[PDB]
Amino acid sequence: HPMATDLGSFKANFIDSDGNQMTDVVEINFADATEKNISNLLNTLLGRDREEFTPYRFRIHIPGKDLIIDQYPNDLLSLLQKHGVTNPFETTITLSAEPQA
Amino acid sequence: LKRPLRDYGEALEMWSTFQTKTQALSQSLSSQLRLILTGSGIKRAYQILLCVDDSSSMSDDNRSTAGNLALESLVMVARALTVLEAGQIGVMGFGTDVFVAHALTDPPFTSQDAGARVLQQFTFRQDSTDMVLLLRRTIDHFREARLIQASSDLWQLALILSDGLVQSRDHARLRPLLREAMEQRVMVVFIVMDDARSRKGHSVLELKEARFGPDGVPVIHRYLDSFPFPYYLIVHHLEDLPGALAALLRTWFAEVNS
Ligand SMILES: [Mg+2]
Repeated sequence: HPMATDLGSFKANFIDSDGNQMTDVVEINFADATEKNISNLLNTLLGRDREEFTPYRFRIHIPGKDLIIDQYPNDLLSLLQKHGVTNPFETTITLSAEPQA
Repeated sequence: LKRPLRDYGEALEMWSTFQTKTQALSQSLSSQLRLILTGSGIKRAYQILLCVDDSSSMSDDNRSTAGNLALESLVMVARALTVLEAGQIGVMGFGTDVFVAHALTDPPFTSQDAGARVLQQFTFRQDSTDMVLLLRRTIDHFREARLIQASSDLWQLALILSDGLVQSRDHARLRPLLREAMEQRVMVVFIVMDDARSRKGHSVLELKEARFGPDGVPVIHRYLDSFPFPYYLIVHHLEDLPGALAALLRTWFAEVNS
């Protein structure tokens, strides 16, 4: 949207607790990147019906480091840039999905 | 502050290896282009810019290194165009910056040295993919070439060799630049590098796009739905390229010739 303040987007790779990929890679706007939006998104990509949604938590894999962040940040763009990922769209971000219930 | 370069020995062996790999493909592409191009004018000469993506997404091996496929394609296309002797061939690189790897006025790709010096400059590590800057610089380059030409009409063509991945908000930003190129009769053709050996889910044809409504329900789109380049082709195998690039240009010239 506006040049002066658009936050852009990144590409997400969803893997389950076995490490297996769950969906196609998907582009997500940083302005939408709440943990709850991403949970609804994963259930939609799996084609599950709206009342069938499994609530998910996500662990963030930091590219270029063997480092996983277990608590979802208030600002995902800032978290990634703090860890040296200056342009997240250039590299795919792996998210480990944790079914909550 | 100059850009990191491959070893020259590495670049020379790449050029020689790729030339051998692509020799029959270049011959097929040259034969087809001669018929397409050495009709419709060539009293006309062309100026062609091969614009190669130097960004680090080209190094992802979840997508089987698009940069490998792009440099093979570069050698194929540069050699096919060289035997035509119909105009000048230049090479631009782009990522965070835009650079001229080989000028329209530089030596022709008849020597291994000239090809190797180009491959040396591509390392696929730049931290962004600035396609808006690419188009601004390409338009400005070709416009200076026109002004030089008058003061002393070419057909000017840019071929973009890239995995085609930018943030989707950039698709709308590229549309006015493509209109500006078209107004100046610069033809822009995008060659999407999408290696067949990409892991499942990671092809450009598989990439999805999440749009959240006012209600917060996500609606799924496909990445290429809004891809702004009207003229492009998708390469999954090196061997795909001659047939598809020739078919695209043949069809475009059929239409512009009416
Ligand atoms: Mg890139």
